[PDB]
Amino acid sequence: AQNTISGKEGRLFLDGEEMAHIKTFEANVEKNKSEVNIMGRRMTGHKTTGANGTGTATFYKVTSKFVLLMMDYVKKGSDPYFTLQAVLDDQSSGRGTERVTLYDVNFDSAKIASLDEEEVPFTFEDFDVPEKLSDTF
Amino acid sequence: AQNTISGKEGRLFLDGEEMAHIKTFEANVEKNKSEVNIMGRRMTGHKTTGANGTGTATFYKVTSKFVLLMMDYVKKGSDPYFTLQAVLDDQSSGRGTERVTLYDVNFDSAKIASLDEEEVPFTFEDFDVPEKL
Repeated sequence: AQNTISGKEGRLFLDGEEMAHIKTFEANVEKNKSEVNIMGRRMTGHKTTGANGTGTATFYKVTSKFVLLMMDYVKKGSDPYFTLQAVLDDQSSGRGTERVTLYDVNFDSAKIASLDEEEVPFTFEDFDVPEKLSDTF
Repeated sequence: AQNTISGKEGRLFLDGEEMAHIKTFEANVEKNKSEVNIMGRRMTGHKTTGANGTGTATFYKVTSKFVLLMMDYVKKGSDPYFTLQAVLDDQSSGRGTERVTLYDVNFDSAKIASLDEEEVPFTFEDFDVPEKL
């Protein structure tokens, strides 16, 4: 419901290579079973490496390279783990503006090769808000 | 992916009572396991009572009655099964324009009481395109 999380303009890196300037994206930390407030205490706190969840996001541009890359992946019939590192867009501004990373976000290869709708599903295995941003500006 | 389904202006009935003029809605027949083309042959054909799936939809207006009704439901901690009967919006127009019903669509009570975002989730247990229009 409101246990959501989203951020403006971001980039996802496959083991180091930037591979898509992904725009608006919005995830959802899953609130499952015995765990009071998973999200609350991850943005601000030490907790289980949980923060696993589902989500959706739309890409801005698509590099041929990337597509072809993804193809070689779906060929081997596997889905890779990219790391999506964007800019948080919480308007509440409980603080200011920090970077959000989504460890192990993961889409269906094919679904990506098909990029050339735009809202693609994906499932990160952990989320994070490590640093603030453009200090003093 | 494209195994989607959606329809313009619709209405969901709880055992006979209309309870929300739900606008745009968009479901997703789940393609699971041993089952070639589930959807394809349900719109046009006899098949398993499957066509179970997940989806999303946004409501147009919300009757206080309904909200309060839903509240009495979440009270008893249960989620009721509504029948969403809308008008199909397939632009391809393989035929024309038919009604689409979503047997046993079901949202989270609370989620609905909270109506007074708008895209609410729900999980029908079967879909259908019975008549034209």
